[PDB]
Amino acid sequence: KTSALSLSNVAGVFYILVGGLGLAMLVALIEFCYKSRAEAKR
Amino acid sequence: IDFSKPFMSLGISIMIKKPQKSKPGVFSFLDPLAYEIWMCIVFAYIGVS
Ligand SMILES: CCCCCCCCCCCCCCCC(=O)O
Ligand SMILES: CCCCCCCCCCCCCCCC(=O)O
Ligand SMILES: *C(=O)CCCCCCCCCCCCCCC
Repeated sequence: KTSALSLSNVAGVFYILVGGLGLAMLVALIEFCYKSRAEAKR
Repeated sequence: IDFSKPFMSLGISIMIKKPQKSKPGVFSFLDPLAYEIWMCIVFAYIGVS
């Protein structure tokens, strides 16, 4: 019959999304650690 | 006995139990996605923002 989508059938796109958000925060923090350390020298 | 001309047409038929089917309500445009996907979309929307 005509079945409705379940979270199992789409959870894959949910793991990439959360992975992207974690990666984006990591990228932002790394640029923060670089500028913060550089500012101390200057 | 001696019957009379058919005053009504019958015929064997197979009765069963009626497989009741849900009746789409007003909020039936949400049927394609299970409510657990809609719940997670809201959480994803909050998390992404
Ligand atoms: C842009 C960043 C993307 C990050 C994507 C992370 C996804 C991780 C999902 C792991 C699921 C478990 C392993 C399954 C592997 C497989 O089935 O081949
Ligand atoms: C999975 C959870 C991870 C939690 C990460 C906590 C740390 C986030 C960054 C805090 C500031 C780090 C940089 C401080 C200044 C510096 O040393 O350059
Ligand atoms: C400067 O270099 C700071 C480095 C900080 C590293 C830690 C940042 C982690 C950010 C990603 C967290 C993702 C969590 C996902 C759920 C567990």
